[PDB]
Amino acid sequence: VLTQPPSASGTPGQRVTISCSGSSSNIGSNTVSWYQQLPGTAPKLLIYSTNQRPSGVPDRFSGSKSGTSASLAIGGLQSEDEADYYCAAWDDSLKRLVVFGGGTRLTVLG
Amino acid sequence: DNTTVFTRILDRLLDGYDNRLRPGLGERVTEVKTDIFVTSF
Amino acid sequence: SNMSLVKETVDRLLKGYDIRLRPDFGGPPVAVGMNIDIASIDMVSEVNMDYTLTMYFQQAWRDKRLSYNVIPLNLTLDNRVADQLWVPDTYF
Amino acid sequence: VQLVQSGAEVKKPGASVKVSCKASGYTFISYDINWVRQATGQGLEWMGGMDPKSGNTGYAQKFQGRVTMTTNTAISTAYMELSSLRSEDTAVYYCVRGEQSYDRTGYSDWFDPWGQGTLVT
Ligand SMILES: *[C@@H]1O[C@H](CO)[C@@H](O[C@@H]2O[C@H](CO)[C@@H](O)[C@H](O)[C@H]2NC(C)=O)[C@H](O)[C@H]1NC(C)=O
Repeated sequence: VLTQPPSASGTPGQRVTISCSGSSSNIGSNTVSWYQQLPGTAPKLLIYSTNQRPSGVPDRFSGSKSGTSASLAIGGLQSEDEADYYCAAWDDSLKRLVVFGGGTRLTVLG
Repeated sequence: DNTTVFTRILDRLLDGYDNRLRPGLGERVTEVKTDIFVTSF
Repeated sequence: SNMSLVKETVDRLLKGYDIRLRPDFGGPPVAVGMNIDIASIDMVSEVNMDYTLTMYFQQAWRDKRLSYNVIPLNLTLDNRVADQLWVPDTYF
Repeated sequence: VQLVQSGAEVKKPGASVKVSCKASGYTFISYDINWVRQATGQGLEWMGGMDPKSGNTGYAQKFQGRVTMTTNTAISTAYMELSSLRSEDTAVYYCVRGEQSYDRTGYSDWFDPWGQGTLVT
């Protein structure tokens, strides 16, 4: 199911966090990975293996995982951080299964 | 007192467990998902 | 249930079991049947006058103390229980 | 790398659809293609996956008997065959190369390159 807040609010310069929750079979056992999706384009990888960050994403973004929940901290929030953020988590119920979160519409107050 | 709950769980986890009987001894068949990482051949 | 049912079955079998006594201690001899699945004969060394062989050495006997009726299925127990039973003192 | 996919399709309910993306920039066999749906009004939904090196698929529970993800190693192009269309199957179907990293302490998987590619019914 990977429930996460339907949307989030933030004004520039304030650290804000997106959080996702799931059972022990998907986020408890495996590693989450967050996917940004700027409006009007296709989603692109943001965070993989819950900490690491691909070549291109600023240190501005970070990920974390506590037990059965994962959190995406967007520090130094800027205007171009307005998008939908999804989290995926390979689940062990079947031999191949992932679960995408509902998505979180992050706006930039102002 | 975060340690109290951890120790309680660890002590209670093994109450009545018979380690001579595989899980699902008569109900199911134990599926074991194996995996190997060969550090050096 | 089934799992517990068997748990009490095995516990009852092992409670009051004297490992020091062979099957039918006061009675007729116990008959042990043996198999060998020779997995490999590795090295036949003429200098050491020896050879090496890996095998699956199996024995089978009757232990009326280890009899149960309340389940039909063939029981397979964790090897650590072989310490609590009587096993023949075979040696090569 | 990059995953160039097919153009938009329009079909009426019940007509099987065809969507394909040719993998360019890497050994198409090493990594396994995964398909993802994204309804315009809602978030992403995992369609299924399949390893090209074998051909074994892992379709989601909710498309167990409707999807056929085959592949062609020669052209390095992988495609699905969604059938029994309804009004609710309108969405943009992305194909995502699933990268993986295995080591001492288990697996960690992610969808690296992604693509594009719409469909309406
Ligand atoms: C316990 O193990 C014995 C030995 O393998 C099983 O005996 C076999 O049972 C099948 C029928 O289910 C026969 O066709 C075989 O000929 C039997 N073999 C021998 C050597 O007796 C037995 O089925 C297992 N379970 C029970 C409840 O006895």
